[PDB]
Amino acid sequence: EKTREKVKSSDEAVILCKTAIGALKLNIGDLQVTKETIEDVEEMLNNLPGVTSVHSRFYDLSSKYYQTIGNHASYYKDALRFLGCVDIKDLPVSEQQERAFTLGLAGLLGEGVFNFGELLMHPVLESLRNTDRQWLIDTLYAFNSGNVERFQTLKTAWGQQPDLAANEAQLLRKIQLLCLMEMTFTRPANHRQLTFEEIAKSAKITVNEVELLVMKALSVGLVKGSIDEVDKRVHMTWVQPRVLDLQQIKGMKDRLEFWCTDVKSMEMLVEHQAHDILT
Amino acid sequence: LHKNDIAINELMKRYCPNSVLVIIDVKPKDLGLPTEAYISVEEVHDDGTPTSKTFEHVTSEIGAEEAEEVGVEHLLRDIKDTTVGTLSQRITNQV
Amino acid sequence: KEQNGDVKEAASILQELQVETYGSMEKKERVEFILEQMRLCLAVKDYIRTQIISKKINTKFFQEENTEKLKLKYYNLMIQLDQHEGSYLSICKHYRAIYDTPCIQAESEKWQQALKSVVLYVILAPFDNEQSDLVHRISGDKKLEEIPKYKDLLKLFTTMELMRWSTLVEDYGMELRKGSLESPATDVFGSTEEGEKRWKDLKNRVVEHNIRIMAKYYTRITMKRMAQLLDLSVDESEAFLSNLVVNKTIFAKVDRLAGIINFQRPKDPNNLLNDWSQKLNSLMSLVNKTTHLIAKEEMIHNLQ
Amino acid sequence: LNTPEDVQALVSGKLALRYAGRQTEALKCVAQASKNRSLADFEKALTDYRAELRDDPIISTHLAKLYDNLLEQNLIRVIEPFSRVQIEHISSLIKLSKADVERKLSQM
Repeated sequence: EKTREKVKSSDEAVILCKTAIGALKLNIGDLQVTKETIEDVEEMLNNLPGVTSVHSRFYDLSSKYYQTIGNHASYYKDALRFLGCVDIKDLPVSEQQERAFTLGLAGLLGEGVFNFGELLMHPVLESLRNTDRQWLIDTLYAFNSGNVERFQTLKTAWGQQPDLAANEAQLLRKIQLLCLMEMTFTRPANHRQLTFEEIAKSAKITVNEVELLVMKALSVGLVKGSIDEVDKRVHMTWVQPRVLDLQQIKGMKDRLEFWCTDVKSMEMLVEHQAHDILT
Repeated sequence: LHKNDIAINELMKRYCPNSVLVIIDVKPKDLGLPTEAYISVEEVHDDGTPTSKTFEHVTSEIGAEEAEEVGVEHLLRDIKDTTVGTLSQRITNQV
Repeated sequence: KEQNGDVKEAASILQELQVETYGSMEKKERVEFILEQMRLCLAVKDYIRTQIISKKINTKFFQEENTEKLKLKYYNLMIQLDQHEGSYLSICKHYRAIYDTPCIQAESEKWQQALKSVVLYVILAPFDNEQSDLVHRISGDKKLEEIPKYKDLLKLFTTMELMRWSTLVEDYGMELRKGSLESPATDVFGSTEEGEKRWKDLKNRVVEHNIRIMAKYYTRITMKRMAQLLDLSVDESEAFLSNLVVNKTIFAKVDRLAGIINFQRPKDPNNLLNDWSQKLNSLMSLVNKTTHLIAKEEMIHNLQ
Repeated sequence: LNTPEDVQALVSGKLALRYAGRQTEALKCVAQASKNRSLADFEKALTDYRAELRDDPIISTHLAKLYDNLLEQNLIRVIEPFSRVQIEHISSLIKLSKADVERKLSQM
C-alpha cells in the first residue's frame, strides 16, 4: 500500500501494483478480492497489453482465480494467456511437462470449446507432449480427430483415475460431436443422408439417443441441420470445421484443384462455344 | 508493402489515432480496384506474442459522387454505354 | 357482524359502494371500505361480480402516495382479491405487486415465498413476450437462483431440448413435501380445486415444451418415433396435439397412409432464396477470397 | 344478430314473460343451441318444434347458422388434419352424427 500510494512511476506502475496485489494475494484469500482487483488489472491494461511480464503474472492471478473455482471453461482462454504469455521456454522443462500434463487435464475439465487439440503445433507444449506420457496427447487426439478406440478414451480413465466420472456424460457428448465433425469431414462429400448406425457407431451409443444428440447440437449451434429421421438417416448442413491435417491439406488440394481446374476447363469450353459471337 | 510501413503508420497515427494507407499502382494492368485499406489492430496471437501489430485488410472500393464524372466521361470518350445485350456478359465470363 | 355474514349480505351495501366517490373522497377509508366487499363476493362466489367490484377497485389508479405502510398492508388484501380468479396474464403485474412490501419488509421467508410466488406463476402464464422478458428481468436475482428448483425452472426454458414429465414429477413433487416456503407450492401444486388445474396447466407446459421446439425442428421424422420422443403415446398425441393445434398458429405436418408422417411445411415455394443465399453468399465470399487470401499470401511473403 | 346473451336476457324480459307460450320455448331452446353451438342440440331442438318452425319460412337463417358455423367448423377440422388425422381422412374426422352426416361437406 505504501509503494502504491507513493509510486506513480512511468514504466507502468499501476499494473505492477495490481500484480503485487495478485502475487501476495496468495495468502489473503482468493475470493473477496479476485474479481475486483484481478479484473481491475485488465481494466488498467487498456493502454497497450504488450509487456508479457504483467501478462504472465496476470495468468498467475487469473489461474489462481481458476483454482478458486469460477468458469472451468475459462481455462482455455487462461491457457490462451499462459500458452499466450510464454514464447521461449524460460523455465525448466522438468516442470513444464507436468504443467502440460495438468494443462491438458484442466483444459479437459473446462468444456466450452470442445476441440482442445486445436493448436497442437505449439512448441512449448509439444516439446512436453513428446516427453510426457505419449497417450494423454493421443486421447486429446481421441477428442480431436476420432471418437473411437475405447483404449484411448478409456485409458484416460485407466491412467487418470480421478476427475473423469464427474465429466463422463459430457465427454460422451464430446465424442458425440466428434462424430458430427467426422461424418461430413472425412467421409465422401456428405452422403446427403446419414444413418443412425453411423452416428450410433461412432458414438458407441444406442439408436434412441442420436435424436437427443442432433437436437443438442442445435442447442450448441455448430450445425443448422434438418433432423432427417423418417428413415433414422440424418441430413447435413454447415458445421464448424476442425483442424486441416497435412494429408487433409493434400486431399483438399485434390478435391479443390478438381473443382478449380474442372470449373476452369469447362468454363473455357463454355467460352469456346461463346467465342464465335463476340464480333 | 514493406516492413517500414508500420513505422510510417504508427508515426502518423498520433494526429488522428487512425491512419489508413492506400496502395495504388501508377501502371495498373492486372489488379481490380486500386484502392486498398489496412488498419493496425491486434488479435494479439494464438501464441500471444509481444505486440504482433498487424495491418488488417479493410474492404475498399472506388467511391461515387454526383457530377464528378463531368470531366471524366467527356475526356475518355470511348465508352460504349449500355452494352446490355452484347458481350459484356462474356467479358465478365472470361475474366 | 350481527351474524358475521349470513344470507343478509351486500344487498344493503352495494347501494353504499358507489356514493363516497361523489361526495367527498377520502383516500384511505374509501380503500378500507372498498376492500370490504371482495370477501363478500367470495361468499357470493360469482367471480364476474367479483370483477364488478374489482372494476370498482381498478377505477382507483391513484393508489400509491399514502401516509404509511397501510397501502403496503392493503396489498395483501389487494392480492387476496385476484389470487384465484386472476387471469393468467393479470397474475404478471398482480404477482409482482405481491412484491412491493417484501421489498420493504424485513422477513426472509415471507420474502422467500414472495420470490417463489413471483416465479411460480411463470408456469401458469401462457406463451408471451412480456413473460419471456419478464423472466429475463427477474433472473439474475439474489435468492431466487439459490433454489436449484429455479435452476430447473430456467433450464426448462433455455433451448428446452426435450423434457421428461416424470423427471419433472420428481423434481417438482419432492418440493411439495420439502418445506422452506410451502405455501406457494401448495397454492400452485399442493392445492386440488385450483392447484390441480395448475397441474393441468403444467401438463400444458410440458406439451407446449414439446410443441415449441418440435415446431422449431424435426423435418422428416415419423410418428410413433414422434410420440415416443414426445414421451406421450399416439392417442395421447392426438389429444395433446389437438389441444395445441387449436392454438392454430403453428403449422406442422402429419399423414397416416399406414401410420407414417412427413414434414417440410411450406411445400417449398423457393427457387429464389436458393439463388440468393447460394450464389450471392458464395460469389461474394469468393470475391473476398481474392482480397484477403492474396492479402495473407502477400503477408506470408512479406515475412519471407 | 348473434347475441344469444341478450336473447336469454329478453326472454327474461318481463313482458315476454307476460306473453309467453310454446314459441318462447322454441326461442329459448334454439337460443341455447346457438349459445353453445352444439349443432346436434340445434338439429334436435329445431326438429322438435317443426310445426312452429314453419312460421319462419326463413329457415335459411337456421341452416345458415348450421352452414356459417360449419364453415369455420371445417376450418378448425381442416387444420387439425396436420396434427394427428384419423382413419378415413375425409369422412370420419367431423362429429359424424346420425348415419353419415355428410352430403354436406362433399356438397360444399
